[PDB]
Amino acid sequence: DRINTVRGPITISEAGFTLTHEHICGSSAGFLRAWPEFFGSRKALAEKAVRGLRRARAAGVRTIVDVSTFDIGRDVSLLAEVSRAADVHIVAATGLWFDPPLSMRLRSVEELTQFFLREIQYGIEDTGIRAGIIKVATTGKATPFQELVLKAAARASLATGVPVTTHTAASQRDGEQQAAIFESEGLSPSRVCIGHSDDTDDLSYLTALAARGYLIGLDHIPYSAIGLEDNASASALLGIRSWQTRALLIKALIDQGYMKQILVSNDWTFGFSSYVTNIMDVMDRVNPDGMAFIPLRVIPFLREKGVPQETLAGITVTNPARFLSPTLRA
Amino acid sequence: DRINTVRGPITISEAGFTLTHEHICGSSAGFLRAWPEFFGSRKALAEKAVRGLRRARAAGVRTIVDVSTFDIGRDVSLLAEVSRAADVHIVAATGLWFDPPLSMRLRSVEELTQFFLREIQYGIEDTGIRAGIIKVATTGKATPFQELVLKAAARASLATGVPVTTHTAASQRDGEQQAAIFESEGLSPSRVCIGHSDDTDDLSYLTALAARGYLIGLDHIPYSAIGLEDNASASALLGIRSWQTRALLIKALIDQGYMKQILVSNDWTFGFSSYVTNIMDVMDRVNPDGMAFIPLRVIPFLREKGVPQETLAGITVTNPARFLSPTLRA
Ligand SMILES: [Zn+2]
Ligand SMILES: [Zn+2]
Ligand SMILES: [Zn+2]
Ligand SMILES: [Zn+2]
Repeated sequence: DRINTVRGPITISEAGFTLTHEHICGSSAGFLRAWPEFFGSRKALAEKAVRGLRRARAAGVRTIVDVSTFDIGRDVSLLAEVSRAADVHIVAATGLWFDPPLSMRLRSVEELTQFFLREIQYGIEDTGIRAGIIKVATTGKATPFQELVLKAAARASLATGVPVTTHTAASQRDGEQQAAIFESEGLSPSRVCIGHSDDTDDLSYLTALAARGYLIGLDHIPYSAIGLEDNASASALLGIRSWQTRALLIKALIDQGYMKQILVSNDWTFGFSSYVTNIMDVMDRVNPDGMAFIPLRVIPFLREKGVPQETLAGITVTNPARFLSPTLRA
Repeated sequence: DRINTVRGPITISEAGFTLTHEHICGSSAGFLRAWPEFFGSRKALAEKAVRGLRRARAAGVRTIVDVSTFDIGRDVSLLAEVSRAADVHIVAATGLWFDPPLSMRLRSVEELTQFFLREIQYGIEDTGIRAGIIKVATTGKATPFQELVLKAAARASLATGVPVTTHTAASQRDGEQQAAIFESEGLSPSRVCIGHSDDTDDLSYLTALAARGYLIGLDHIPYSAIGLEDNASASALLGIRSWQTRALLIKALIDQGYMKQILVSNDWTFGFSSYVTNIMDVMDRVNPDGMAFIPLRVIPFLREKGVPQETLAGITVTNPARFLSPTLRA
C-alpha cells in the first residue's frame, strides 16, 4: 500500500523517479551528535545535503531511499530536515550494516526481529518516523551474526511487507548465499534487492538471480578511481572499472530481458565519517554531479547506446514503486 | 579549584565521598535512544537509577564518576536527570573504550585529541555538560588504535588537567604498558588511575605501579560468581574470587604504605546492554546493595580487619578529590 517516508506515507503515484540506494550521511551511531565539527558543522552538512538534493531534484529525482541503518549513523531528524528543505521524498531504513556495536552484536535473532519491527511499525527513536526498507550486509561468506541479521530482516519483511536491500561483495557472489538464507525463511525474492551488483562483471550470476525474481541493485555506477589509481584508499572504495563499464551492465540486463528486475542508484552521500577523513571530497572530485549522476550522465549514455526512454522510465519510476509499496509478493 | 559535573562546576568540599568508577548505563552509542525498550523503557531505567543513587546517598555517597564514554553509550542527558532527582553529583567522561565504531577507529591521534578536548573544554553533544575525566581501555597489549587513544588521552589531560582512568585486563598486567605509553607522552602518574586492578592477586604488580605514583583502581570489589560458577557468562564477567579477597587488597596496599594511591569503587550500573541480555538482573542478584556496597559492606569489613575509619575516609573522600581536581601534577 503506502510507502513510509520521513515526512509521512506517500502513494505510489507520488514517488516518481526514485534512487533506491543513497545516503544523506555515512557515519556511525551517535557520531554526528557527538562530533559535528568533523563535518565542519551540522549546519554545513545540512546545507550541503540540501544543495545536492535540490541538484538531483532539478535533474528529475523525486524520491531517494536512504539505506543508512542504525550503525551507519542514520539521523532521521537530519533526513526529515533536508527532505523538507529540498522537497525530495526520503525513505528511511532499518536493519544492520557491518559496524554493529556490542549491544547489537550480542542480540538473538528474535531480539533483532523485534528491533527492526519497532523501527518499521512504531518509529525510529522518539521521532515517529517509520522505516520503509530494511538494509543488511555481507562481505563474503556471512558471519554468524550476519546470518542472524539476514534472518531477522526476512522475518520483519514477512510481518510488514517492507522490502529488504543488501550490501554484497558482488565479485564473490554473496547474493547467492543471501538469497539462499532469505528463501530458507520463506521470503519472496520480489521483496529483495541484491545491491552493489554492478561491482561484478559476472552476468550469469546477475541474470540467474534476476530470473529467480530478485531485484538487482546497480547502485555503484559513478564509483571509479580512474585518474587517481595510486590513491589506495579511494581505489579500494571505488574500484578501477569505469562508470561506463558499470552502466553497460544495465544495458546487458535490459538486453537479456530483465528490465523489470533492475534498480539503479549512485550510492552517494553528503557526509562520510566511517573511512579516511576527506573521502567525501575525493568522491565529489570524482563525481561532481553527486546524486544527479544517474539522470544526467547514465540515462543519456544509455539512450545513446539505443535504450528507449520508456525502458529507462520503467527502471527509474515503475520498478522502485513496485519494490517499495508494501506486500509479501510483488 | 572546581570539578565539572553534569550539573556544572562543584568544589572539592562538595564532592565528598566519591565512587570513582561507576556507570548509570553500560550500553553502546545511540542504543538507549534507538531501543529504549531493551531496558523496559527509558522511564524504568531512570527510575531504577534514581532509586539506586538515593540508596547510595543514604549510605554516605555524595558523588559518582560515570566513566561511560561515547562507545559505552553515555547519555549525559540521562545522567543529568538522575543526578537531579537523586541529589548525587555525577562526573561525566570523555575518552574511548574498547568498542569504538568506524568513525572513531579511523581517526588519527590529532583528531582524537580534538574530540576529547571538545568534550572537556566545550561540552558533550549540544548539552554544555563538560567531562571531568578521560576513560581509556586495553585488553592485553594495546592495538594500534588503542595506542592512539592512550596518547590522545594523555595529550588532552596535559592540556586541561583532567585525569585519565583506565580499563585493564589486570591478569595480563596491562597497567605496565599503559603507564609506559603515558610516560612516553610526559603524563604525570598522579593524573592516572589504573583500573580493574583488584582483578589480580599479584600484589607486586600493584605495589610497583603505586610506587611509581599511579592511582590504583580497586573498582571490582562486589564482582563474584561464587554460587553461580556454572553460569559461564557471569563467571567470565565476574570471576570466581570473593568480594572479601578483592577487598583485602585495599588493606594490603594500606599496609605497604600506599593508602594515598588507592581508589575504590563498585563498577556498578543500572542498565547493561553490551553483554548477555539479562546480565543486569544476575548482577543485582549477586550484589543487592548495588553502589551502596562500598559504604555499607566494604568499609565496615575493613574496619573489622583493623583499618582506621580515618584511613578509609582518606581513600573515599580525600584521594578522589586530589585525583579529580584539575592539575598537571597532584
Ligand atoms: Zn554498501
Ligand atoms: Zn550504501
Ligand atoms: Zn571496564
Ligand atoms: Zn566500568
